[PDB]
Amino acid sequence: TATGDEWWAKCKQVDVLDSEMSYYDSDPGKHKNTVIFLHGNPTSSYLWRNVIPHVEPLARCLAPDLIGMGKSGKLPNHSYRFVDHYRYLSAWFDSVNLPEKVTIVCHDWGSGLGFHWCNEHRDRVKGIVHMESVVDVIESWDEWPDIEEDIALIKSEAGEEMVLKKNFFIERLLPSSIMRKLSEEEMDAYREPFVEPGESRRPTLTWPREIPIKGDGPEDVIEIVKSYNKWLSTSKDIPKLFINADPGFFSNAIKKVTKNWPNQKTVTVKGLHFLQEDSPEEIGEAIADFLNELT
Ligand SMILES: O=c1n(Cc2ccc(O)cc2)[nH]c2c(Cc3ccccc3)nc(-c3ccc(O)cc3)c[n+]12
Repeated sequence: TATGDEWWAKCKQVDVLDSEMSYYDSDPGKHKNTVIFLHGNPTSSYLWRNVIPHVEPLARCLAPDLIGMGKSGKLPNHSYRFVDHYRYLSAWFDSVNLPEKVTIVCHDWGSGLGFHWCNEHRDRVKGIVHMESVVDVIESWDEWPDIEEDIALIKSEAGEEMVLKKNFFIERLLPSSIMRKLSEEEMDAYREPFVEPGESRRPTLTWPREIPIKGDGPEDVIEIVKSYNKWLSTSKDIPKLFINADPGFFSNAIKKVTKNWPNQKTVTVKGLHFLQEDSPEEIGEAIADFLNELT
Protein backbone atom coordinates (compact mmCIF):
# COMPACT_ATOMS: atom_id res chain seq x y z
CA THR A 1 0.00 0.00 0.00
CA ALA A 2 1.88 3.07 1.32
CA THR A 3 4.47 4.28 -1.19
CA GLY A 4 7.96 5.59 -0.52
CA ASP A 5 6.83 9.18 -1.06
CA GLU A 6 3.84 8.60 1.21
CA TRP A 7 6.03 7.21 3.99
CA TRP A 8 8.87 9.72 3.85
CA ALA A 9 6.44 12.66 3.70
CA LYS A 10 5.40 11.60 7.21
CA CYS A 11 9.06 11.73 8.32
CA LYS A 12 11.19 14.56 9.73
CA GLN A 13 14.86 15.46 9.21
CA VAL A 14 17.42 16.60 11.80
CA ASP A 15 21.02 17.74 11.40
CA VAL A 16 23.43 15.17 12.83
CA LEU A 17 27.09 16.17 13.13
CA ASP A 18 28.14 17.18 9.54
CA SER A 19 25.12 15.40 8.03
CA GLU A 20 21.40 14.82 8.57
CA MET A 21 19.16 11.86 9.35
CA SER A 22 15.54 11.30 8.39
CA TYR A 23 13.13 9.71 10.82
CA TYR A 24 9.51 9.00 11.55
CA ASP A 25 8.13 10.64 14.69
CA SER A 26 4.56 10.06 15.79
CA ASP A 27 2.32 13.06 16.17
CA PRO A 28 3.14 15.10 19.30
CA GLY A 29 0.74 14.51 22.17
CA LYS A 30 0.26 13.07 25.62
CA HIS A 31 2.02 9.72 25.92
CA LYS A 32 3.49 7.44 28.57
CA ASN A 33 6.02 5.53 26.44
CA THR A 34 8.62 6.33 23.79
CA VAL A 35 9.62 3.52 21.41
CA ILE A 36 12.57 3.69 18.97
CA PHE A 37 12.55 1.34 15.94
CA LEU A 38 15.94 0.38 14.43
CA HIS A 39 16.09 -1.36 10.99
CA GLY A 40 19.16 -3.05 9.56
CA ASN A 41 20.64 -4.02 6.22
CA PRO A 42 19.53 -3.22 3.54
CA THR A 43 16.29 -1.59 4.68
CA SER A 44 15.23 1.73 6.28
CA SER A 45 12.49 3.15 8.54
CA TYR A 46 10.13 2.05 5.76
CA LEU A 47 10.52 -1.48 7.21
CA TRP A 48 8.39 -0.54 10.26
CA ARG A 49 5.57 1.24 8.41
CA ASN A 50 2.96 -1.49 9.08
CA VAL A 51 4.23 -2.38 12.57
CA ILE A 52 4.18 1.16 13.99
CA PRO A 53 0.40 1.89 13.77
CA HIS A 54 -0.26 -0.90 16.29
CA VAL A 55 2.07 0.72 18.83
CA GLU A 56 1.22 4.41 18.31
CA PRO A 57 -2.02 4.27 20.39
CA LEU A 58 0.19 3.71 23.45
CA ALA A 59 3.60 5.20 22.57
CA ARG A 60 5.49 7.92 20.79
CA CYS A 61 7.13 5.98 17.96
CA LEU A 62 10.44 7.09 16.40
CA ALA A 63 12.11 5.30 13.47
CA PRO A 64 15.32 6.76 12.05
CA ASP A 65 16.96 5.96 8.77
CA LEU A 66 20.55 4.94 9.60
CA ILE A 67 23.25 7.11 8.05
CA GLY A 68 23.68 6.49 4.34
CA MET A 69 20.33 4.67 4.20
CA GLY A 70 16.71 5.55 3.61
CA LYS A 71 16.52 9.36 3.31
CA SER A 72 19.45 10.10 5.64
CA GLY A 73 22.57 11.77 4.30
CA LYS A 74 25.35 10.01 2.39
CA LEU A 75 28.83 10.27 3.96
CA PRO A 76 31.52 11.65 1.58
CA ASN A 77 34.34 9.42 2.91
CA HIS A 78 32.04 6.43 2.22
CA SER A 79 33.01 4.95 5.60
CA TYR A 80 29.98 3.17 7.08
CA ARG A 81 31.46 0.78 9.61
CA PHE A 82 29.50 -0.17 12.73
CA VAL A 83 31.38 2.48 14.70
CA ASP A 84 30.49 5.19 12.16
CA HIS A 85 26.81 4.26 12.28
CA TYR A 86 26.87 4.41 16.06
CA ARG A 87 28.48 7.86 15.99
CA TYR A 88 25.65 9.32 13.91
CA LEU A 89 22.88 7.29 15.57
CA SER A 90 24.08 8.27 19.06
CA ALA A 91 24.04 11.94 18.04
CA TRP A 92 20.56 11.33 16.61
CA PHE A 93 19.42 9.86 19.93
CA ASP A 94 20.59 13.09 21.57
CA SER A 95 18.58 15.30 19.19
CA VAL A 96 14.97 14.09 19.25
CA ASN A 97 13.65 15.00 22.74
CA LEU A 98 13.93 11.55 24.26
CA PRO A 99 12.58 11.07 27.80
CA GLU A 100 14.73 9.33 30.38
CA LYS A 101 13.49 5.78 29.68
CA VAL A 102 12.95 4.40 26.19
CA THR A 103 12.06 1.00 24.76
CA ILE A 104 14.19 -0.14 21.80
CA VAL A 105 12.64 -2.23 19.02
CA CYS A 106 15.42 -3.53 16.79
CA HIS A 107 16.22 -5.79 13.88
CA ASP A 108 19.36 -7.15 12.17
CA TRP A 109 22.20 -4.61 12.39
CA GLY A 110 19.79 -2.15 14.01
CA SER A 111 19.85 -4.60 16.93
CA GLY A 112 23.63 -4.46 16.98
CA LEU A 113 23.42 -0.66 17.16
CA GLY A 114 20.61 -0.73 19.71
CA PHE A 115 22.08 -3.44 21.96
CA HIS A 116 25.33 -1.46 22.12
CA TRP A 117 23.43 1.77 22.84
CA CYS A 118 21.54 0.00 25.63
CA ASN A 119 24.74 -1.49 27.08
CA GLU A 120 26.29 2.03 27.10
CA HIS A 121 23.21 3.77 28.54
CA ARG A 122 21.82 1.05 30.77
CA ASP A 123 19.91 3.57 32.90
CA ARG A 124 17.90 4.72 29.85
CA VAL A 125 16.43 1.34 28.96
CA LYS A 126 12.82 0.48 29.77
CA GLY A 127 12.75 -2.59 27.53
CA ILE A 128 14.19 -4.26 24.45
CA VAL A 129 12.19 -5.97 21.70
CA HIS A 130 14.47 -7.69 19.20
CA MET A 131 14.14 -10.02 16.20
CA GLU A 132 16.65 -11.62 13.82
CA SER A 133 19.19 -9.80 15.95
CA VAL A 134 22.96 -9.70 16.47
CA VAL A 135 22.88 -11.37 19.86
CA ASP A 136 26.36 -12.88 20.00
CA VAL A 137 29.67 -13.45 18.28
CA ILE A 138 29.55 -16.35 15.80
CA GLU A 139 31.99 -18.80 17.38
CA SER A 140 31.11 -22.01 15.52
CA TRP A 141 29.35 -22.00 12.15
CA ASP A 142 27.43 -25.18 13.03
CA GLU A 143 25.13 -23.28 15.40
CA TRP A 144 24.28 -20.65 12.76
CA PRO A 145 22.95 -20.41 9.20
CA ASP A 146 25.65 -21.66 6.83
CA ILE A 147 26.76 -18.36 5.26
CA GLU A 148 30.49 -18.79 5.97
CA GLU A 149 31.35 -19.02 2.28
CA ASP A 150 28.98 -16.19 1.31
CA ILE A 151 30.66 -13.91 3.87
CA ALA A 152 34.09 -14.86 2.52
CA LEU A 153 32.84 -14.02 -0.96
CA ILE A 154 31.25 -10.75 0.13
CA LYS A 155 34.48 -9.74 1.89
CA SER A 156 36.28 -10.41 -1.41
CA GLU A 157 36.79 -7.89 -4.22
CA ALA A 158 33.80 -9.62 -5.77
CA GLY A 159 31.86 -7.86 -3.01
CA GLU A 160 32.34 -4.44 -4.61
CA GLU A 161 31.03 -5.80 -7.91
CA MET A 162 28.09 -7.74 -6.43
CA VAL A 163 26.86 -4.75 -4.38
CA LEU A 164 28.10 -1.45 -5.82
CA LYS A 165 27.46 -2.50 -9.44
CA LYS A 166 24.79 -5.22 -9.20
CA ASN A 167 23.03 -4.17 -5.96
CA PHE A 168 22.97 -7.80 -4.81
CA PHE A 169 21.54 -7.10 -1.33
CA ILE A 170 18.49 -5.18 -2.57
CA GLU A 171 17.78 -7.14 -5.75
CA ARG A 172 18.51 -10.74 -4.67
CA LEU A 173 18.88 -11.12 -0.87
CA LEU A 174 15.98 -8.84 0.19
CA PRO A 175 13.19 -10.52 -1.89
CA SER A 176 14.59 -13.97 -1.07
CA SER A 177 13.92 -13.49 2.66
CA ILE A 178 10.35 -12.18 2.37
CA MET A 179 7.72 -14.92 2.13
CA ARG A 180 5.15 -12.84 0.20
CA LYS A 181 5.92 -10.81 -2.94
CA LEU A 182 6.38 -7.09 -2.50
CA SER A 183 4.33 -4.81 -4.72
CA GLU A 184 6.46 -2.76 -7.08
CA GLU A 185 5.72 0.37 -5.01
CA GLU A 186 7.03 -1.43 -1.93
CA MET A 187 10.13 -2.69 -3.71
CA ASP A 188 10.83 0.78 -5.18
CA ALA A 189 10.80 2.23 -1.65
CA TYR A 190 13.63 -0.16 -0.75
CA ARG A 191 15.38 0.61 -4.05
CA GLU A 192 15.14 4.43 -3.78
CA PRO A 193 18.20 5.03 -1.51
CA PHE A 194 20.42 2.89 -3.80
CA VAL A 195 19.24 3.56 -7.37
CA GLU A 196 22.53 5.23 -8.35
CA PRO A 197 25.25 2.59 -8.97
CA GLY A 198 28.51 2.83 -7.08
CA GLU A 199 29.24 4.28 -3.64
CA SER A 200 25.61 5.12 -2.80
CA ARG A 201 25.30 1.35 -2.19
CA ARG A 202 28.36 1.25 0.09
CA PRO A 203 26.39 0.66 3.35
CA THR A 204 24.76 -2.52 2.08
CA LEU A 205 28.26 -3.87 1.43
CA THR A 206 30.04 -2.65 4.57
CA TRP A 207 27.31 -4.05 6.83
CA PRO A 208 27.93 -7.77 6.00
CA ARG A 209 31.69 -7.21 6.15
CA GLU A 210 31.20 -6.27 9.83
CA ILE A 211 29.69 -9.61 10.85
CA PRO A 212 31.33 -10.62 14.16
CA ILE A 213 32.90 -14.02 13.47
CA LYS A 214 35.25 -15.23 16.19
CA GLY A 215 38.77 -15.21 14.79
CA ASP A 216 37.55 -13.78 11.47
CA GLY A 217 35.70 -10.55 12.30
CA PRO A 218 36.65 -6.93 12.85
CA GLU A 219 37.86 -6.91 16.40
CA ASP A 220 36.20 -3.61 17.38
CA VAL A 221 32.85 -5.17 16.45
CA ILE A 222 33.62 -8.44 18.26
CA GLU A 223 34.58 -6.60 21.44
CA ILE A 224 31.34 -4.57 21.31
CA VAL A 225 29.11 -7.61 20.68
CA LYS A 226 30.88 -9.62 23.40
CA SER A 227 30.36 -6.82 25.90
CA TYR A 228 26.66 -6.29 25.13
CA ASN A 229 26.12 -10.07 25.03
CA LYS A 230 27.63 -10.47 28.50
CA TRP A 231 25.42 -7.67 29.87
CA LEU A 232 22.30 -8.98 28.13
CA SER A 233 22.91 -12.49 29.43
CA THR A 234 22.17 -11.32 32.98
CA SER A 235 19.92 -8.29 32.39
CA LYS A 236 17.42 -9.27 35.09
CA ASP A 237 15.84 -5.80 35.32
CA ILE A 238 15.53 -5.31 31.55
CA PRO A 239 12.27 -6.81 30.28
CA LYS A 240 12.99 -8.28 26.86
CA LEU A 241 10.81 -9.54 24.01
CA PHE A 242 12.36 -11.89 21.47
CA ILE A 243 10.09 -12.13 18.44
CA ASN A 244 11.07 -15.45 16.93
CA ALA A 245 10.54 -15.90 13.17
CA ASP A 246 9.33 -19.20 11.72
CA PRO A 247 11.23 -20.48 9.85
CA GLY A 248 13.27 -17.33 10.21
CA PHE A 249 16.92 -17.09 9.27
CA PHE A 250 18.94 -16.43 12.44
CA SER A 251 15.89 -17.03 14.66
CA ASN A 252 16.75 -20.67 15.40
CA ALA A 253 20.33 -19.76 16.38
CA ILE A 254 19.13 -16.82 18.50
CA LYS A 255 16.73 -19.04 20.42
CA LYS A 256 19.73 -21.14 21.49
CA VAL A 257 21.94 -18.12 22.32
CA THR A 258 19.30 -16.52 24.56
CA LYS A 259 17.69 -19.65 26.07
CA ASN A 260 19.07 -18.76 29.55
CA TRP A 261 18.72 -14.98 29.31
CA PRO A 262 16.62 -13.67 32.24
CA ASN A 263 13.42 -11.72 31.76
CA GLN A 264 12.90 -12.53 28.08
CA LYS A 265 9.50 -13.42 26.65
CA THR A 266 9.32 -15.14 23.26
CA VAL A 267 6.46 -14.72 20.77
CA THR A 268 6.57 -16.55 17.42
CA VAL A 269 5.34 -15.19 14.08
CA LYS A 270 5.53 -16.36 10.49
CA GLY A 271 8.39 -15.05 8.40
CA LEU A 272 11.90 -15.37 7.05
CA HIS A 273 14.55 -12.73 7.86
CA PHE A 274 12.40 -9.68 6.96
CA LEU A 275 9.55 -10.88 9.15
CA GLN A 276 8.06 -7.35 9.34
CA GLU A 277 6.88 -7.70 5.76
CA ASP A 278 5.13 -11.01 6.48
CA SER A 279 3.64 -10.55 9.98
CA PRO A 280 3.50 -6.79 10.71
CA GLU A 281 0.16 -6.94 12.54
CA GLU A 282 1.30 -9.82 14.76
CA ILE A 283 4.59 -8.02 15.41
CA GLY A 284 2.90 -4.73 16.32
CA GLU A 285 0.33 -6.36 18.60
CA ALA A 286 3.09 -8.24 20.43
CA ILE A 287 4.97 -4.99 21.05
CA ALA A 288 1.71 -3.38 22.19
CA ASP A 289 1.04 -6.21 24.65
CA PHE A 290 4.66 -6.04 25.81
CA LEU A 291 4.34 -2.31 26.59
CA ASN A 292 0.96 -2.88 28.26
CA GLU A 293 2.53 -5.43 30.64
CA LEU A 294 5.28 -2.89 31.45
CA THR A 295 2.75 -0.85 33.46
O1 LIG B 1 25.94 -9.69 8.33
C1 LIG B 1 24.83 -10.07 8.14
N1 LIG B 1 23.80 -9.89 8.97
C2 LIG B 1 23.77 -9.24 10.26
C3 LIG B 1 23.42 -10.27 11.36
C4 LIG B 1 24.38 -11.13 11.86
C5 LIG B 1 24.06 -12.05 12.87
C6 LIG B 1 22.76 -12.08 13.39
O2 LIG B 1 22.42 -12.98 14.40
C7 LIG B 1 21.80 -11.21 12.89
C8 LIG B 1 22.13 -10.32 11.87
N2 LIG B 1 22.71 -10.46 8.39
C9 LIG B 1 23.12 -10.96 7.21
C10 LIG B 1 22.32 -11.64 6.27
C11 LIG B 1 20.85 -11.82 6.64
C12 LIG B 1 19.97 -11.87 5.41
C13 LIG B 1 19.72 -10.70 4.71
C14 LIG B 1 18.91 -10.75 3.58
C15 LIG B 1 18.36 -11.95 3.18
C16 LIG B 1 18.61 -13.11 3.90
C17 LIG B 1 19.43 -13.08 5.02
N3 LIG B 1 22.89 -12.11 5.17
C18 LIG B 1 24.20 -11.90 4.95
C19 LIG B 1 24.68 -12.36 3.72
C20 LIG B 1 23.97 -13.35 3.04
C21 LIG B 1 24.41 -13.76 1.78
C22 LIG B 1 25.53 -13.18 1.22
O3 LIG B 1 25.99 -13.61 -0.04
C23 LIG B 1 26.23 -12.18 1.88
C24 LIG B 1 25.78 -11.77 3.12
C25 LIG B 1 25.01 -11.19 5.87
N4 LIG B 1 24.39 -10.74 7.02
